[PDB]
Amino acid sequence: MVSKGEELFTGVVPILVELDGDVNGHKFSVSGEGEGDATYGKLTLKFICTTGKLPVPWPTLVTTLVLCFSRYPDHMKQHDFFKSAMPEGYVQERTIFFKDDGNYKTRAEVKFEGDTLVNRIELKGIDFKEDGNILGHKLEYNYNSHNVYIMADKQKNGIKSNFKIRHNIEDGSVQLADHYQQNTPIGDGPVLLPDNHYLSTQSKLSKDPNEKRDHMVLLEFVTAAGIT
Repeated sequence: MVSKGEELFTGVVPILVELDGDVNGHKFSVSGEGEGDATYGKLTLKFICTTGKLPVPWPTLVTTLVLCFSRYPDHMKQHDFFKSAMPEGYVQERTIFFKDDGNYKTRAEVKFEGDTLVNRIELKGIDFKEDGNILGHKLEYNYNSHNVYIMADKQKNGIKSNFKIRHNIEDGSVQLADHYQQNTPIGDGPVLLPDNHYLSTQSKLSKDPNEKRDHMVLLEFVTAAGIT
């Protein structure tokens, strides 16, 4: 009723995530498979580092590795920019600033290829400390729940957001990751321009005890909490 993309998400949708990564010159690639069920705001994904050992901690990649699977309640479906850009899709770009360490620059295309929702990412990381908490793998394998404020970016016919992720360091302190995000339609529209609103997130990271490769299992729920 509201957008050309809502009907594409009414059932379970297969997902493919492909990340090509370059942090300080450490080249790596990550492949993810799973499914999304936007009716319940639900994501299940298993990611594998296809190049060997991941050179950064898995938690630092969670936000980079498909908000079109957020559950928008009925009174919020006019604010669902992510589904409205489908099937052609949207570009999602971020700078992630790790406090007193380096930063990631990410550019992603989120779009359907056939029946599969694809997230194709390029990640660049610069100015990291080779012995620091990130490249030194000093972060705990866990995640917190967040509320993120999505704001309209009328000039770009998309959305923008600033939010903070706090990763646990093994010494009992936290590593701050300042996220700046912008999304824009692929093929220049049309899309729904939302008013400002919150997404509420929660994530559980786990491992497959049978899987020998470096990997991350992710179970995540995202819900449009409302305008306030």
